[PDB]
Amino acid sequence: LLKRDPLNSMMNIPAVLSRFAGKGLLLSENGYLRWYVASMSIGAVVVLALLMVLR
Amino acid sequence: MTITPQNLIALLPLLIVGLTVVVVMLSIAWRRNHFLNATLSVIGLNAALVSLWFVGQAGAMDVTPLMRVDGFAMLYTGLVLLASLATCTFAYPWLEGYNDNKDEFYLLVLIAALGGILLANANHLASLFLGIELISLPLFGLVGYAFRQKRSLEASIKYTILSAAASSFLLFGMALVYAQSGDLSFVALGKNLGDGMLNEPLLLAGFGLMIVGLGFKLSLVPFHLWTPDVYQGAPAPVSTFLATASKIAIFGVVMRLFLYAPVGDSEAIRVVLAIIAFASIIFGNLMALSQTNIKRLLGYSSISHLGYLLVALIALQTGEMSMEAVGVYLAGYLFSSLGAFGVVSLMSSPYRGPDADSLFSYRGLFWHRPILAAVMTVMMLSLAGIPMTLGFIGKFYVLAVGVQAHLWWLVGAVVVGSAIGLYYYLRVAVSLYLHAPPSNWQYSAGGIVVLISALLVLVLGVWPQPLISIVRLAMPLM
Amino acid sequence: MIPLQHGLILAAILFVLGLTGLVIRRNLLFMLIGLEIMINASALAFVVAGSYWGQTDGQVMYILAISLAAAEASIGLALLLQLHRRRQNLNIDSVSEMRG
Amino acid sequence: MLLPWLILIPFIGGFLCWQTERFGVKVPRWIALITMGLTLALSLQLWLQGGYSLTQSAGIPQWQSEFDMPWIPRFGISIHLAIDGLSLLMVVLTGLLGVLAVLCSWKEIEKYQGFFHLNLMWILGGVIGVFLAIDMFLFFFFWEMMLVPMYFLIALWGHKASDGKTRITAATKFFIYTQASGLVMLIAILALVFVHYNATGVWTFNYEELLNTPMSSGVEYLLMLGFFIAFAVKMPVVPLHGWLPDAHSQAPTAGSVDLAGILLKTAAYGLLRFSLPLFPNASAEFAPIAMWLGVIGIFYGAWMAFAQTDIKRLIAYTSVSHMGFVLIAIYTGSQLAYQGAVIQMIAHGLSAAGLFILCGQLYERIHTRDMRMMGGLWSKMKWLPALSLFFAVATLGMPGTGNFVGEFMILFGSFQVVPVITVISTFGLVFASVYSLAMLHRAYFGKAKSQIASQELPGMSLRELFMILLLVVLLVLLGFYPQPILDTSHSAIGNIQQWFVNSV
Ligand SMILES: CCCCCCCCCCCCCCCCCC(=O)OC[C@H](COP(=O)(O)OCCN)OC(=O)CCCCCCCCCCCCCCCCC
Ligand SMILES: CCCCCCCCCCCCCCCCCC(=O)OC[C@H](COP(=O)(O)OCCN)OC(=O)CCCCCCCCCCCCCCCCC
Ligand SMILES: CCCCCCCCCCCCCCCCCC(=O)OC[C@H](COP(=O)(O)OCCN)OC(=O)CCCCCCCCCCCCCCCCC
Ligand SMILES: CCCCCCCCCCCCCCCCCC(=O)OC[C@H](COP(=O)(O)OCCN)OC(=O)CCCCCCCCCCCCCCCCC
Ligand SMILES: CCCCCCCCCCCCCCCCCCCC
Ligand SMILES: CCCCCCCCCCCCCC
Repeated sequence: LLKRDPLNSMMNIPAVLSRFAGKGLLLSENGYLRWYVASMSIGAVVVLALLMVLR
Repeated sequence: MTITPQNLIALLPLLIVGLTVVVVMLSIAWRRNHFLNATLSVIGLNAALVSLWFVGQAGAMDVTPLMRVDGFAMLYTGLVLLASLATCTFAYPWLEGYNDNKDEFYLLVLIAALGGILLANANHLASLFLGIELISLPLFGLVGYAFRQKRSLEASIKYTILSAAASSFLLFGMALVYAQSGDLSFVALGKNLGDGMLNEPLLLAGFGLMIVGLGFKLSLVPFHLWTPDVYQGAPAPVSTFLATASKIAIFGVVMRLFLYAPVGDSEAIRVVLAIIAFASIIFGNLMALSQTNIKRLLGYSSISHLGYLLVALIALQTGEMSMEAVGVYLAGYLFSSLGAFGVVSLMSSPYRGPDADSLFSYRGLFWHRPILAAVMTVMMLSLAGIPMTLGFIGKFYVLAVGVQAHLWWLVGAVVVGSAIGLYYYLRVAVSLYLHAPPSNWQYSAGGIVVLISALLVLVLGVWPQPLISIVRLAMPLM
Repeated sequence: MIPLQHGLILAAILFVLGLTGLVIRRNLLFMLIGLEIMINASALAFVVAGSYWGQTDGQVMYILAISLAAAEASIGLALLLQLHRRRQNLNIDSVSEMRG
Repeated sequence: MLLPWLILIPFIGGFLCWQTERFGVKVPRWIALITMGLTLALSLQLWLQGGYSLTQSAGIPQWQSEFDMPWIPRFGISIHLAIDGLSLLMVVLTGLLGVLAVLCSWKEIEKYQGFFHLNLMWILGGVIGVFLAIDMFLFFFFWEMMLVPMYFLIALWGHKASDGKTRITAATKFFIYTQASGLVMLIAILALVFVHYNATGVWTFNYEELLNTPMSSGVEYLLMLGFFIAFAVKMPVVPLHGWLPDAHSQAPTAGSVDLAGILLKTAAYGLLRFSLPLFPNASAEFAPIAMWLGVIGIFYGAWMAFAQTDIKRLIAYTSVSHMGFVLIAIYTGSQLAYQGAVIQMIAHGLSAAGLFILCGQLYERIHTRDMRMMGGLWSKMKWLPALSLFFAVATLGMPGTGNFVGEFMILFGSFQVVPVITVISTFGLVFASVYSLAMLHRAYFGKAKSQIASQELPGMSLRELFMILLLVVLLVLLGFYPQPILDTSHSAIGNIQQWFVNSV
């Protein structure tokens, strides 16, 4: 039962989480200029809303 | 305020770079001479770097309401001038293969360096806006210098559109801040409030729109998506300049704005910048895990390193050595990025078409270019924050600053992002030594520049006290 | 007897209209037009703020803003002409070959 | 005064190993041999001149030799080295294993062995610096600097049979584990320095000054946890162990990388030298968790060693089990258990070095490491199976070898402190005998299970036989006469134990 080293795989879990998160984050880099502008305006909305919430 | 002769002495690198712009442009008007115009540009940049000594002998003073010259301004002027000199040195062997006009490149580099010096000395919203624009527009030209290539043209279009959008965001935020405050000086942004009313909604909204513009300029999440495309599409010396000088100058003026403005210690702005720094570190490290392009990987790396710098920015009012940490980190980051992007530029020189930016092209670099491979693995170790490198000294400064101010979320983010960075930087540095299937003194000068950068990174990684003492000498007006 | 809030609101309305035009238009010329709208709106906001405080600094910032607008419009239209020369098409979605 | 040269002779020797390759391709091995022999001779001279047997416990700090130089005076950071009995034993073991690592890579005459020997000497100098540094920044600096040549040695000079991607993956996993844990330790160091600065007002990274640092319970627990996370990664302590069999399996086939910077127990030394004295109350509350982690390490490593089909992975998991014993010993607060831990560290270094060198020689002979492809190798080789039998007898803790002295003194002191953990650990000794006999029967006894094991094989040469027999003699002498080793470390161990139990 132990010959596959289960604790090693349990500690390898954060590596696969990092791989999955990086692959998900790379979807935002689609190369489209209009999406880059839209993401800038989304970030503007988020920053402004956060500043008004914690004012 | 008027301009005095001692103010003109404090004006010296700006005046010298402007005179170099005029002289190089008149020399181009005389005759197109690549060697002569490149030599005149580097002579002017070296003269400004030397005249920093006379600026230091003059002392710290206010030159007009727009500028304040001190040791901080001198250090950032020196960093900008070093990056510009390296950019010209890498530009010449690349431009030797350029069939169209090559002389305009040095003119654009000089004007961008002028913008960097203005941002180093900026004490005013007008000078901050003008310095950002003076950096950005020559970079619009430089990123699309090889506009016949589709990647360079696409990168130029993306950078121009997004930087115009960010400039309009920053100017609207400046206008809202001015409407609240009634003064565009840095020290007056929040001065007309008291009794715990620093979080005025219009002042905070204006500073948020300025944060949008500046965080575009610093590739901070979520204004970061332009960075790998523009870094990849630009010419490699342009990528060197954009990675070093623009980021360093804009972060220096952000440092000074948050140090001087009474609204800089607002808790809402601090929390928003903490979120941005956390997301920048994590996202920039995570997106570079699976990059087969060295320039895109360096773009995501730049996002993460500016996140670390922003972590040092957050502890500006809490701790005592935030500015010293930022100076040490920026010196180390300048040398590491200069070496890495210079190895990329020398591998892409002379210009023939598409850039040599695939990781398969750098696989087995040691078997034909051993010195360049040694320099590149030193820079990959430095950007990972490995000891006996200056990048580790910068990371140690960032960690000490975060621990002192009890920014535990940011400290944990730095540790996790450092582990992710370890993975991809080691992948590049060890792919350099695997197995895979010039001849003029300007290329040798570029190789000497990257070798000197590697030697400085190693020596100041082992012995960082001279750099620490230099940065501690270069202190702004309290 | 003009409230400063009304001028700032008019400037903000023009700014978000220009940003909307920047996002929703695939043609690069309309993107540049939206950029001109946003920078003109920010310059208007500076003029309103300078007029409220009785200072020349608002009009000075306006002057710097329109200098930026002129130079940026020049560069953007040069890039548009280059895109039309090398593509015969001004669709900004076509310049997307760098991604990931 | 000789401690800077104890660090610098490996570094200058590695530089000379790289530089002398133009004089010939058989030159850098001689330079590395003279370098490590000079380091070992300096360590032995320090042992003779130290007078460690007559040294009494005077309390921390108590150094037989000391060196100080300012390095980064802005933060109060110094090149601060100090030697006492425990660090002296560790440095002597490092020099001996470095000489063995040079001698084991004697036949590698490739075109870039100057860089190989430079990396080996830089690893050994970093290990010596870890054992000598009593400045926390300098200790961390050595702790992290000795992993870069480790990474490059595994990645470029590693197991040639495996694909390059496997070597890159194992090297990267090892580097990420060790460096991320080191960064957590750096966070703990920085927070301790800031607590001391807030309490007093001066900038210091000196371990002697940081000993008297008043802090609340909960802060001290977190600093202890950061230190323990670094040490637990490098010890290894389960579940932070998975890098170790991968790094061993992809290390260079002779095993100089195995000896040079894996089989030197810097983490147990760090727990004894830094974790217990800086955070005695936090370590006292953490003791049950650490002891149960050690118990789990003993049994988990034994079961993993039994389940292996590769010999190198088997020996790596034996290292996991024995370090579980040492981890149990460290948190007892018993002088007898601490002395047993010192003996166990030295004896495990010797026995695992012998096992890894013999495995490298066996792989040179038969070109495979899977035990299912061998068997009956006693009748085919001249010296190797009998020496492997002796070393397997050593790692099960047979009396007459130093391993028995080590873990039995550990168990005596631990039973004086914690009986239940002790009895479970002795059943761990039964498990150790099981895995050692299993490896012996799979490799050397029975009949041949493939074609390579059915033919006569060339015998060991004089150099390999000399180094293996030297390890045999040292292990037997440690088993029958461990008193000079106990007398060397008696004062330092007593100081650490008295500090641990007088502040709790
Ligand atoms: C082929 C041709 C080649 C030509 C040479 C090119 C390479 C060399 C370039 C040399 C540039 C020299 C610049 C010297 C700046 C400092 C001059 C000086 O005297 O500073 C002293 C001053 C404080 O001293 P004091 O004079 O007493 O102050 C009175 C004013 N209140 O100090 C200050 O006020 C602030 C001092 C620090 C300012 C920053 C330092 C200058 C910029 C450095 C950028 C790089 C830093 C990182 C790398 C460091 C490597 C060690
Ligand atoms: C006691 C627990 C708390 C304290 C922990 C202290 C930290 C040190 C000890 C734990 C370290 C755990 C590291 C786990 C990953 C090890 C590295 C690794 O596996 O690298 C190999 C892998 C690439 O190899 P392969 O699987 O072939 O992938 C090819 C994909 N096409 O590489 C990759 O896939 C990329 C790996 C990127 C980096 C890994 C993620 C690091 C995240 C932060 C780690 C810090 C601790 C976080 C909490 C741990 C769990 C509690
Ligand atoms: C992902 C890997 C890395 C892990 C994440 C990064 C580290 C996270 C650390 C979280 C720390 C939470 C602290 C919560 C309390 C803070 C407020 C407080 O109570 O401050 C008290 C004190 C300041 O007041 P003072 O006058 O100094 O009091 C004397 C007490 N000594 O405060 C102090 O004196 C400072 C207390 C500092 C405590 C130690 C912090 C670092 C400890 C080592 C690393 C964390 C533990 C190991 C890793 C866990 C698993 C990953
Ligand atoms: C990409 C995804 C994957 C990668 C990233 C994964 C996540 C990374 C981050 C992991 C770490 C999270 C934070 C852990 C530290 C939390 C600290 C904390 O909560 O401190 C609160 C408190 C502070 O102390 P305080 O009460 O202020 O003291 C003064 C009163 N005398 O503390 C106390 O009072 C004492 C608390 C003691 C225990 C705190 C630490 C728990 C750590 C759990 C794991 C380790 C368990 C032990 C070791 C096991 C073997 C390694
Ligand atoms: C660090 C490596 C240690 C290896 C094991 C060494 C064990 C000690 C051996 C000492 C010598 C024993 C035989 C000679 C005894 C001489 C007694 C002299 C006084 C009567
Ligand atoms: C991905 C990085 C995770 C880092 C986690 C850090 C947690 C810090 C918690 C601090 C709690 C303080 C309570 C007073």
